[PDB]
Amino acid sequence: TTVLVKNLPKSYNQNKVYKYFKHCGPIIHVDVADSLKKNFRFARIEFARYDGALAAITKTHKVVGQNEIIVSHLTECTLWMTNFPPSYTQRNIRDLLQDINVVALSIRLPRRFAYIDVTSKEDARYCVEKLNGLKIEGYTLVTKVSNPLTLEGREIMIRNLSTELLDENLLRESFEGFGSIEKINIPAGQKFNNCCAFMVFENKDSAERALQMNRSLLGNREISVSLADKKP
Amino acid sequence: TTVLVKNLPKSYNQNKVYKYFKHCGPIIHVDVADSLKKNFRFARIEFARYDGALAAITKTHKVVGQNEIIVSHLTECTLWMTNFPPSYTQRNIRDLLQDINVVALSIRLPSLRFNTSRRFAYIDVTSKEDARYCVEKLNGLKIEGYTLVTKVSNPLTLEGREIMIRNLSTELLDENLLRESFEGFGSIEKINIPAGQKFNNCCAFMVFENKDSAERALQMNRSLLGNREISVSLADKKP
Amino acid sequence: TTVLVKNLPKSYNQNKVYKYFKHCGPIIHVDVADSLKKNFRFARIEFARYDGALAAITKTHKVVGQNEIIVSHLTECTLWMTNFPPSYTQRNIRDLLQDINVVALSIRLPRRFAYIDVTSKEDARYCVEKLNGLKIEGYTLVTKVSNPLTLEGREIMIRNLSTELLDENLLRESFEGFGSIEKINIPAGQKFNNCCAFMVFENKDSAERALQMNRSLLGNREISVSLADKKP
Amino acid sequence: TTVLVKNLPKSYNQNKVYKYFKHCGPIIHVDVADSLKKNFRFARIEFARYDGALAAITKTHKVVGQNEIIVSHLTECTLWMTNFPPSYTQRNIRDLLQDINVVALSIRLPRRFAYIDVTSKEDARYCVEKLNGLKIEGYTLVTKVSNPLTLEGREIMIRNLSTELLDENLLRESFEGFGSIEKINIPAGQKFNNCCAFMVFENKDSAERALQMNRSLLGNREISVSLADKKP
Repeated sequence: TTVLVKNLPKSYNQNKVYKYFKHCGPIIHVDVADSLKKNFRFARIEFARYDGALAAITKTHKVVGQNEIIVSHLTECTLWMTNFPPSYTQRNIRDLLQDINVVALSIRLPRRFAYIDVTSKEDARYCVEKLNGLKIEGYTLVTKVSNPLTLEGREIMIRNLSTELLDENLLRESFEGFGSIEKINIPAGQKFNNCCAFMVFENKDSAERALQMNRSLLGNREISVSLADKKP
Repeated sequence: TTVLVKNLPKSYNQNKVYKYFKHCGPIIHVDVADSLKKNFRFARIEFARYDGALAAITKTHKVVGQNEIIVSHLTECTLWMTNFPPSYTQRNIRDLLQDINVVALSIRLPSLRFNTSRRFAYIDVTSKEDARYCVEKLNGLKIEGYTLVTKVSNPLTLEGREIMIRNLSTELLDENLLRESFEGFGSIEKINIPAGQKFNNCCAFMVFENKDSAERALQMNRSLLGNREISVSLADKKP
Repeated sequence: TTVLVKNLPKSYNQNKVYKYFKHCGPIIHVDVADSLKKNFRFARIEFARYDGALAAITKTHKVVGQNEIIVSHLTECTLWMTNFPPSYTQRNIRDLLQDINVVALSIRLPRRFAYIDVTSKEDARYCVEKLNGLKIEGYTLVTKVSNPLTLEGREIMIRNLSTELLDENLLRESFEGFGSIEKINIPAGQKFNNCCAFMVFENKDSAERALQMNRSLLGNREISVSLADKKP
Repeated sequence: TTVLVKNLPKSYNQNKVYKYFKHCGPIIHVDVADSLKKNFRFARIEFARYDGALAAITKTHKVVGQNEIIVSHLTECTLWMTNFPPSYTQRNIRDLLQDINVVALSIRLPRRFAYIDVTSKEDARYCVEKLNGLKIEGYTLVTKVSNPLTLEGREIMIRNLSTELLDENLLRESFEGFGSIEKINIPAGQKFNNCCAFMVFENKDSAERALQMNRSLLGNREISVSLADKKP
C-alpha cells in the first residue's frame, strides 16, 4: 500500500507527483523529499488498497523530465524515535537525519514519539545505530527500527513496585503515553517492595517504547521494566 | 533459497528430512530442531537454487508420518552472537536460547578444536519475532565475566561496512597490527590510514566485506589495544 | 572549615543552634535537618575561621536539653547532582534522598547543578551509588561525590570536532555552564572530522560535570569528551 | 598506620628504606616504586603501631642523600580492581596504571581481584575513572576506590530468582568469591519468577564487587543484583 519513488526531477512538488500518479486510485498521503546531493527528488506515496499501489509499480523505469524513475514497495524503512526535547519540531528531526547523511522521506509527530520513513532498509538500521543514545539538551535520544505485526514482544514486566504503586490506574496513566494498552495484569494478593505487574500493549513498538520506564522514578521507587518471558 | 519445515514427526533426523526433500532440487544444508514442548521437530533446508525452495513449499499441508507439516520461506530469522566463554559449545548456545523459550533452528560455530580468535556463532530461529526477541533478551548478558553481544543479521554501498578507529598513538598506527587486531571479526576489504598524522588523535578507517563483520568489530570500542583505549564507531556515510 | 552537630533536641530551631554556638566565632551559615526517624536534629555550621570550628568541637559530648551532642569536622560528605528536571526545587531533591533514607544536611541550588551535604561519608557514596543514572521525566540523573582541591582531573579533551566547531567562543558558551573555565586550548593548524580541543576547568568537579557533554550533539556532530591524559 | 614517603633517591631499595625508618617503630611491610620519569622513588611503609607511623611523619622534609623527602599518612589511596583476564599478573596490572601515567605503589594479587595502592587521592579517583569499563580480551574491567569502615553498603538484594535458584547453598557458592559472607537471608515461603534473597557481606568492598552479578546468568536465569535500601 506504500510506494517509494526514486530519481524525479528536482523541480517536483507534492502536486506534480500527485498529478502524475492520480490514475492509480485513491491516495491518502503524498510526501516529497530532496535527495542527498539535492540534484533529484524522492517521493513517498501511500495508497488506498494493495492494487492501488501495484499500479504505481507498473510505472517503474519510466522517463519523467529527463530522469528515468524507479518505483518500488516501501518496505522495512520505518523507525520510531523518542525522548527528544519537547521544543523539537519536525525540522529538528530532519536536521538530525541530515547530520548523518540520511534522507527523511516522511516524519509524523503528534511522552511523545515520532515515526520516520527513510529511503532504504540500510538507512533505517544505520540511523538507529548512529543516533540511539545521542544526548540533546540533557535528553538521551531513543530510537529503534519499527517492529511490524504472539504476546511475544508486546508484554512487559514491571518490578520493584511498593504496595502503594500496585495500582491499576497509576500504571495505566504512567504507561499510556507509549501506545495503546490492551491489558494490565496484577497478580493476586502481593500483600519487600518486590511487587510486580504485567502490561500487554497492542503493538510491539509500544512495548519497546515502554522499556524507557526501566531505571525510572515512579512515585518514590526506582522501577524495573523488561520484556516478559514468553509462555512455555 | 532456505526453507522452514514445521511439525515434523518427533523422530525425524537430518537423513529422513533429506530423503523426503531431495527430490525438490539440490540441497545444500539440512538442520533439524526440537520444538519447545518436544512433541515435534522443525527443520531448516537450504537449497542450491530458488526453485528447489519453491518445490519444497509445494509440500506444505502434506502428511509426513502422522503429522501435517507446514513449509515456508525462511527470511530475516538470522542472528549472530559472540563474546561468549571460549569453552562454550553449540549445546551451551542452544541452552541459552532455551532459557528464553526460543527454538534454535541451527547454530553454526567454529569448533573448540580451532580455538578461533574473536569467535562468533550464526544462529537461525523459527520466526522474525524470535530473532528480535532473542537479541533483546540476551544482549549484555554476563556469562563468566564476558558481556554477551548479539545482533540480528544485516544482509547485503560502504554504508555499515566501514568503521573509524580513533585515539590511536603513532606506534599503534600500523596496518599489520590493525589487520591482526580486527581480522577475527570477519573479512577485511581495505585498511585506510590517512597520511600526515605522525596528540594521540590518530585514526584509521577499516572497510569490511559485509556489515555484520563491521558490526562485530564495534566490540573494539572502549577496549585496550597495545597501551591505549581505542574508540570504534561506524564511519559517517559519504554525501 | 565546617562542623557537623549530631543529636540536638528536635525542638532545636536554626536560631537556637546559632545562639548556642555564636560564642565560637563569626558564623557564615547554619543549616538544620531532621533525623530519619525525626527524633533528634543535625546541624551544619560553617565558620569564618578554623579555630571557630575547633571551638565548636570542644562543645562535643556537652549536654544540650537532655541530649548529649556530638560535634566533628564535616569532611567528605559533599556531592553534586545535575540533569534533574528544570521544574525541580530544593524540596524535590530532599524527597529523592528521603526515598533512599538519607538525610540532606543542606542543599544549595543556584545547566543547573546542586551541591548537597549529608551526615556521613558512607551516605555520600551510597547516595551516588543509588541515584546516578536514575531516569526522572526522561532526564537521566547525574551524581558524583565532590572532589576536593595539578591539571589532573580538571582537564578535558573534546574530540570528533569539525573545522566549523573548532571555535574558542562556541566551546566557551557550550561549557561555561559546568563551572569556571581557566583555559581553552585549541592546537594550531588542525584545519576527516576528527579535531580536538583541550579545556581546563578551575576545579575538578566542573571537569567531571563537563563529561556529560560526551556523546552529545554539538551543533551538528556527536562530540566525545573525556578526562585528558596526564602529562608524564 | 601506613605511611607514604616521596622523593627518596632513585637508588633506594626497600632495604635502605627500612634502615632509615627502623628507629620509628616496628615495621610490617616495605614497598618501593619508581617515580613516573624514574628520577626518584616512592615508598609505602606499614608500621605495626600508630605511633610508629606518627614518628615517621616527623621525618618529612628531611634530606636523605640529596633529596628532600616528604612523609605523610597514606590515606584513601586504595582501589580494588577485578574482571581482568585470568592470565593477568601483577606486572600486567602495573602496565595498566603505567598506560595512564599513574604510579602503582603496591599491588596485592592473590574471580580474583586485586588491591592497588597509589600515591595520591587524585590518582585513585583518576585511575578508576580511566580504567573502569575498559575491555581487555572481552572482559569488561571493574574498579572502584576502596570503601573503608552498619548494614549500609554491605547488603545486596538478589531478584529474578526461580524456585530452583532459591537455595542458601548455590547462593553461597556463587557469591563467596567476592569476599566473606556474613549472612544469607531468604524470606520464607516464596513457592512469579520474582523470588529474592538478601546477602550481607563483612565489608562494603565485597558487596560492591558482588554487584557484578547483576544482569548475569545464574543457572538458567538472568539475575538482578543491587544495594539493599537502608532500613527506615
